Amino acid sequence: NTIIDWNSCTAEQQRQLLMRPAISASESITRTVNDILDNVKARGDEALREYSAKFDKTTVTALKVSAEEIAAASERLSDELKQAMAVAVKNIETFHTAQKLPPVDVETQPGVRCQQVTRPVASVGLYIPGGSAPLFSTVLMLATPASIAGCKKVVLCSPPPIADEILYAAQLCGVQDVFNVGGAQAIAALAFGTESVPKVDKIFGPGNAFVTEAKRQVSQRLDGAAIDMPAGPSEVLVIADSGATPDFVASDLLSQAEHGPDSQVILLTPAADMARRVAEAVERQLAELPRAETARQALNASRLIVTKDLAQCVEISNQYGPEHLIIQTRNARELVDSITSAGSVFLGDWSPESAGDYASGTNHVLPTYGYTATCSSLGLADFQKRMTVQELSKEGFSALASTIETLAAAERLTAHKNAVTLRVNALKEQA
Amino acid sequence: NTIIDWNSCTAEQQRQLLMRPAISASESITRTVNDILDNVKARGDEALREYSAKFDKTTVTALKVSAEEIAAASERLSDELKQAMAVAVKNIETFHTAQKLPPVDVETQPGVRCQQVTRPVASVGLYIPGGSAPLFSTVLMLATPASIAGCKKVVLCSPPPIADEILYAAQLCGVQDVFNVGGAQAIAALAFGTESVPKVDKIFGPGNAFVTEAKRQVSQRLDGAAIDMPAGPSEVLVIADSGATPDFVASDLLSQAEHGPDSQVILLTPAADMARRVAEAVERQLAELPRAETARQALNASRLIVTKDLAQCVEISNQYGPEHLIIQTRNARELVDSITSAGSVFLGDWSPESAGDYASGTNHVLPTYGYTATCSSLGLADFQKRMTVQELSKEGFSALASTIETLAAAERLTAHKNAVTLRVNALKEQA
Repeated sequence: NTIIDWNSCTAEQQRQLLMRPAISASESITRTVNDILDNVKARGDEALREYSAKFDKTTVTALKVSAEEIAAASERLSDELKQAMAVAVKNIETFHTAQKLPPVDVETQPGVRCQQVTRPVASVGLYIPGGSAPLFSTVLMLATPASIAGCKKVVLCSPPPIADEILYAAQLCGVQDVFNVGGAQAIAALAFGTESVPKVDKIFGPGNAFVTEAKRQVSQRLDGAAIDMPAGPSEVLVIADSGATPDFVASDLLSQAEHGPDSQVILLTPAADMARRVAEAVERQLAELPRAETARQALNASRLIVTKDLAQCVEISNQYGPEHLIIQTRNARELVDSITSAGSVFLGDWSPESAGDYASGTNHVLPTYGYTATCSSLGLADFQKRMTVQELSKEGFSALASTIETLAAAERLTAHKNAVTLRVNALKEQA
Repeated sequence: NTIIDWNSCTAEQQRQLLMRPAISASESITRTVNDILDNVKARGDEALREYSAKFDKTTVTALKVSAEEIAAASERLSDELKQAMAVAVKNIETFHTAQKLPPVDVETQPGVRCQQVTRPVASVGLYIPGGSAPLFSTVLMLATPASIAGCKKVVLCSPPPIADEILYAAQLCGVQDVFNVGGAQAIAALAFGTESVPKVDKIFGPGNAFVTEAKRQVSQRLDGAAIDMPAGPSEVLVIADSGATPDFVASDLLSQAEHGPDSQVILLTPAADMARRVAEAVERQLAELPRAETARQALNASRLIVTKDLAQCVEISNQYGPEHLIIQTRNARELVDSITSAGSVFLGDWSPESAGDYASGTNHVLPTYGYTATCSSLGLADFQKRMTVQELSKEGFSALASTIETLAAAERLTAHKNAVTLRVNALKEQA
């Protein structure tokens, strides 16, 4: 609860206020993660079961959860929960289906036909964390687009025992195989494959430090697999004007704060009275949270910044590029065209972060830690690839032949040039 | 050494024929490059000039190429060459402009508006190698989509002295700044920024072992920059049936072979007679190449494979996922629907690889070394980001509230749930 007046700040203080946590990729975390990966690649299920005996100690037998276990889990859930997941899946499906790239098919010049088509990533592995609270919503976010893309194989790993909600979500979204393996070992299992877990082309979904280091390592190994995106501390940046409701602002700052102790929570507002009221609201609301140590920790790094005007709020946000940008201003919609970097944007007073995290239809797997500079929100595109196709007719080729010969010759690529000459001469003979 | 009959091979030999040689990198190069990157970030232009002094005959002075130097270079080029580059850029521009994503704007349910909009990557840097032969075509392939995407800053680095062709291509495509810096130092200057070189968000363009290692390193450093794609040996796979012309097939195999000594060159054909005729044509054409040493080297790893039929050719190619796929068969277009993995596909007798490398309009920067499994041909998308936006109206929020509360409660994310309750209660108070 200490308001920062942006324009009273020296230039240095301003730079420091927008910095992100320095990375602490423990050489021990990298060492442990590397031994885990090598071990899993070298010994498969044997190594997996060993880690099962140590960590979380659940003594796994069959890595694959059976259809019977999934059916039993599904029967235990309430109809209220099942129906809410269905609303969410429907909206997530609607939004992601609308992302299908329309056909690209054009003749750049007569007889020179260029196309861009799409093909699904053949095999994808989804990761879901464990813990006492089940993060089943991520299953909906990952499995739905994979399904829409037409991915042939879709599997999922989560630390055992896997919660009923996660099993039901997986079945609901067509996940084919669910495996009792978590952490770095799960990522290694998906990247290299084992006797039970298939080697997949791409791995999706965030996790703890070990999971993050694992996804990092396998993405760089030739014998590994591609990953959806780099990771880092999560972030929320709320822009609030004088007409905002302090409790609504506070509720979103706390929604982000409970995500993890390293979460970055930032408010930008042109009114000191708004910052003060939000600070008070945050304090009152925090007092009502039962599991609040995580949020309390994240709030230690929060910044409630008073700017001189809305223009400065936009300028600061664009420089930062927040994972989640929440615009609680009376002209939110009008500001969208000016936002140049953010993972997901929430507009107005009735678009809580919670709406996007669970059921509006947008994806909650987003770039953070500054990766918004070049990465996008997870979407259909991440489960597919663009393939180029071209066909030149005799006429098209003939019209472009001299141009190609000239360019190849200037680059001194003789074989490239001769590929054209051979064809030009064959066409002359047949004319 | 000559013709491989696929079905005569053992299952193990078949798997080996589709493998890619694996080579990573020497500790020596990794060290050398890490030191260059650290020195450039720490000491800027001073470090760049020190590097230049050690390698160039004449130490670099102005790091930025002047408008005058660019103008003098343009004046020396022939009208023929300038006209050829204009045709190429026009076609590249047409195909890439056709890749613009249409608007994604949908109400998943009444009052719940979700959109996906695009924003450009703000600053991009392009790297172009030097050498005796000017590889200026890559400038057209990179700078054109950057312009279409609306990237605010587009700069280029190339080892001095930079050939007139590269300078003209840069100016033609709107590159703002061109810098006299090459190798790993250039990659570091773009990734970190120096007094003269702007720090860019993403770096495009392939290069030698040092450039490749520098791109790998900066892509993994939080203080670095993103890169277009991982690198590796290039590849061509031609599927040819009995109606193909041996010299045309051979010309495309040699076009790829001259790209580099590590290029993978593969022919799949149902006809042993075709394979023999192609092998002979390759030998005869190779003899006419001025500087055939690189092509000869790549050809030692070539595989001319005879299959049972075209369906088997498709099965093999799909398992491999070639960078470039050339289909010289009667019904080439019909086979495309069954192709599941390939960077760029060329159809029929008049679609030489050279056409796509230079002027049909498709991009020649493509995934290889197996990255076709999840990566796409470079396109407009690589110069931009997808950003999602959502706005719920009072009505839309009210209709979705219970669903969000249910899901948040099930995940035990109390703040996420309270964010909803606070708004529901505010609305009741209002009416």
